[PDB]
Amino acid sequence: HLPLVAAQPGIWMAEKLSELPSAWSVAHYVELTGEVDSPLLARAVVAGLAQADTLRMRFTEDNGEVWQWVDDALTFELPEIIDLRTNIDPHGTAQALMQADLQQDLRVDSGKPLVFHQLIQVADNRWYWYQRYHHLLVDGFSFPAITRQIANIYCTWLRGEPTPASPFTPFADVVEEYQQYRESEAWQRDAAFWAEQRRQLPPPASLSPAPLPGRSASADILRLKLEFTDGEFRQLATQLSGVQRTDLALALAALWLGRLCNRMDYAAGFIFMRRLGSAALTATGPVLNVLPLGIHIAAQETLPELATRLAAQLKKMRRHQRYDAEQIVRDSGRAAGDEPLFGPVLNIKVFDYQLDIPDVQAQTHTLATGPVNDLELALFPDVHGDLSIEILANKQRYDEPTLIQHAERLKMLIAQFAADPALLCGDVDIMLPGEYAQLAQLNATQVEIPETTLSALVAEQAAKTPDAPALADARYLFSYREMREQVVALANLLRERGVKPGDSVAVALPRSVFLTLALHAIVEAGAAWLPLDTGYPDDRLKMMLEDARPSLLITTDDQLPRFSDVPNLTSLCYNAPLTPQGSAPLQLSQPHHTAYIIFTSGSTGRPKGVMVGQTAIVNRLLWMQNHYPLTGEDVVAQKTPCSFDVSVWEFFWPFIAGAKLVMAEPEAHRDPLAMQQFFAEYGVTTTHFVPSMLAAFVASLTPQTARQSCATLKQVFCSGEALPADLCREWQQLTGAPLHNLYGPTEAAVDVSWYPAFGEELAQVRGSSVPIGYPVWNTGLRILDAMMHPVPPGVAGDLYLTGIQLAQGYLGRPDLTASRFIADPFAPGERMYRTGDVARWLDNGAVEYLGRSDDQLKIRGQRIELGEIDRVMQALPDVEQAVTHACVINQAAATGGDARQLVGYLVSQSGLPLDTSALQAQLRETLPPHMVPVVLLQLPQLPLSANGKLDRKALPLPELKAQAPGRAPKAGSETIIAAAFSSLLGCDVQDADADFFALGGHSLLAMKLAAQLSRQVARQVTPGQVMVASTVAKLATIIDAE
Ligand SMILES: *P(=O)(O)OCC(C)(C)[C@@H](O)C(=O)NCCC(=O)NCCS[C@@H](CS(=O)(=O)NC[C@H]1O[C@@H](n2cnc3c(N)ncnc32)[C@H](O)[C@@H]1O)[C@@H](N)CO
Repeated sequence: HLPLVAAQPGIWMAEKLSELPSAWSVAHYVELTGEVDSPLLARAVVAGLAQADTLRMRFTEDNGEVWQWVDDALTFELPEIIDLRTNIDPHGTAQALMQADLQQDLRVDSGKPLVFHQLIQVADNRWYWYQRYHHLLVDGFSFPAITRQIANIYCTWLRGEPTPASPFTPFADVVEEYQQYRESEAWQRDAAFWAEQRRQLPPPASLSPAPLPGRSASADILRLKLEFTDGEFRQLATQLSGVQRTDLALALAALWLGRLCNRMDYAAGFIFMRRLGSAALTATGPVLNVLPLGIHIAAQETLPELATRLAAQLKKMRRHQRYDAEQIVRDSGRAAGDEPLFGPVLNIKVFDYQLDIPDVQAQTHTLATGPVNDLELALFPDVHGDLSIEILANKQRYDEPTLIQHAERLKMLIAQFAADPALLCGDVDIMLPGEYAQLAQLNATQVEIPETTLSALVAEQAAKTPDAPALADARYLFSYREMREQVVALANLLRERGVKPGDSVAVALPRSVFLTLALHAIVEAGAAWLPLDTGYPDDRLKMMLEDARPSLLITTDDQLPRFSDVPNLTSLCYNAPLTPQGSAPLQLSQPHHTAYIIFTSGSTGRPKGVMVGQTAIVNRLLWMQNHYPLTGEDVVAQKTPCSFDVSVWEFFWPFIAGAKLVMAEPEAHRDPLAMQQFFAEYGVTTTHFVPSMLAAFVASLTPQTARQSCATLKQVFCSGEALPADLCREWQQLTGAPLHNLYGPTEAAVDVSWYPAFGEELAQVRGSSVPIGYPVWNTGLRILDAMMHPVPPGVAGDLYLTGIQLAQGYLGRPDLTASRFIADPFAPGERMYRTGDVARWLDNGAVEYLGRSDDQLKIRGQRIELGEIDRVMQALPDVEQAVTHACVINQAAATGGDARQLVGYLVSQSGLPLDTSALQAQLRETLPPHMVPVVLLQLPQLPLSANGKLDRKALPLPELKAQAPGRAPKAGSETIIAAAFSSLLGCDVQDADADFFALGGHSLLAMKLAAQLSRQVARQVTPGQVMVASTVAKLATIIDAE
């Protein structure tokens, strides 16, 4: 007969998507104490339930439409009394009988009845009266009213008086109220208001770092209840007495949640009961609206200013409360399980209701309030000045003990405002005593080290072990003495061509023993080396050389025709040993010199060079040799490309300990089969992987091949991406070789924190990723909120780094240096590096990585600034706008590791169609290859959220079906290869010009392809050949070559 109204349409969609038996059935019991006429109260329950028209409501699926009608024909249960008294000993057997009622399938569709009562005690001078309703029939405001009426009927009968009349308005009058309201000018006014609220609304925020669930949250929750006995709230309200008590508790709760969210602007929910003023006041159905409230903490405001602007908005919201929140959702693009508009939910309405049966005490006890997806906070400031609260919390996102600590923080804020009502919102602190002390000991990493040099340490160790093998590759082997002879000769040669202390020397060499010699010789001259990836395009190397102004480029003879264009550069070809002339040190390098300059992607469109002090890298390497000692039975794998800071400890750490360093062949760092042959062939004990590569390498193994190639490993390090716990566990199962997690941006000296990723320590990680852990020597980790206060354990903050390991700064960019190397407010005169990483302290002191606060990404461990690509794309002709976006194009390629690929979105200035294939060709002239987007898509306009910012979630993925098919694949290699693409990409490939990377392949997936093709033909095909020949037709011609 009638449509679902008010809270029902929201409650309906919410259960359709729920995946639990009774997430939407409210239930509770009342604890009656004394003599009770149970058969009469049974009778009273029946008469009471008849007076609530909404309890006989029946529903039907009207081909999508949903309709309700009250069955005046339905007759009610008499409740069953249960004699469980002098039976089983516990009265928790009754609590089991109640808890068991809610494990049934009580959803509408189950066809079970939606209301249930029964009487239990069974007369132990006490009684448990149990009640459950589906939340489509009842608010938290009407079921205590229904109970009171059953108790009124009961009490009346005892007096010998006729059954009381119903106090209940028909719920139908409510339907008319909204059916008349939805067809009214106030609907158009209310829609317009909430649409402005959406444009201005801050994003959701939660104390849990995990993303907010839009569906299927548990109706079993934590239900904390806390009373504040300190009376500092009493002294607070009376010391202001302009705020309206409730307003004060709200503003405190807003400061408290903002501090736990690490947000100064966030969206929370607020509960309007919608009873007064409505025909619903006396109806029994659910009329209840949780509405979005935009919280804006202002650091410069006082606490009553916060209360005032909040109440102003709550007043304004109250005027428009009739607009169902559910309607706001579909007004926004979001629909059906999409991310919520707010996280926490604030509330003032009561926690219990009373019953006055004569000579009988009654106590309600709540069992199911309904699901809470995140966290909900009820505030009760009494007229007598005490304060109490009730926290409801998702059982998957929180636990009781930490919630108690946070609430004690809420007592601390109250105590702090009690002592200073003029206290600003920004000067308040939620650090418990002894928490700040505990973070002190964690940063107490002071280890006194003498002033020294790489060149010093290397020379000192070659004096100890002249004849121990030091440096080898396929073609050469050098003792520590023979090594120092070649270092000192090249360093003398470098001075003959002008390299002086303080200079830069750029290095563009293939991987051999001579790469290492070149670096040791440069530091020996007192210069700093600058590594060039010759895989970068010509135009980009010109930038780095023009910016760093190196005195000298060391290269090979066939590479310098690329550099004939650079003006005023001097080159040296180095690819064979020099006549020795002793091994004495030159003693030219000094602790304040720069040791090296590694460039990194920079937001402005132009890479920036990070300059690292000689002392900062000495600290890093002496610390490693204390924490993971090497002994010269060790063999270290030079596997990492020289343009990534990780290579530095590979180039230098073995030689300060006496161990051997062995060079891998070129391109072997990206071919997991080649690494297996490498490690076994040289008996490697020590090496490094990026987590994405560890994954590809694990995937290349079985236990037997693991025992054959990794048998010699003793120490493996991992860094540059979040290290997932389960990956470490697969590694432990294959090799038993200890594995360690290291963290650090280039702007400190390679790594500032460590953590064990094996053994007992790994067996304790309950999280998805391994902690980044603990500071190295002379290094501190600061985790600070947006106001640069320190954050307590468990709360997300911005990570800052301190100590001697900090970089000298950005090459030639004193503004960017000032931006990121900021003054440490906790150590005046000292700097502190702003990482851009978000992180939190775990309860054992270790730090957990959580994400970035900016547009920097680690695609497969390699650092990219989406801004760099954006600005380069916008410089292309007829490109007005350009947005780079990282995404997983093809879920079948997410075998493991980071599977993201870069996608450019372009809007043309002219509005004409753009030659995206030519534009992407052009980008390969400017950008390093891993920074060219694999797909460029042109859009008529960029998709925008309600606030006007970019809506990446609306950005269309690339189609796996090209609209312009090419030649079908020819018999032979092309047919094979097509098939292999299909095997790994998960779609049929019948196009010879299909692009492995455009179809969602990535370099880790290329490593699996190369192995598979190398089986399906006798000949080898390298993963590097899949990079170059991106397509079927190109990849075929490479293996058909005769
Ligand atoms: P395909 O051709 O697309 O890929 C093929 C392969 C995998 C072979 C290719 O991707 C490859 O050769 N990759 C090697 C990547 C690599 O070695 N990268 C440099 C190491 S990271 C560097 C610091 S950094 O500034 O570049 N970025 C630091 C930054 O990264 C995050 N981070 C580092 N360590 C972390 C841990 N342990 N957990 C969580 N996050 C971590 C942070 O965001 C940090 O600011 C080195 N200092 C790192 O050791």
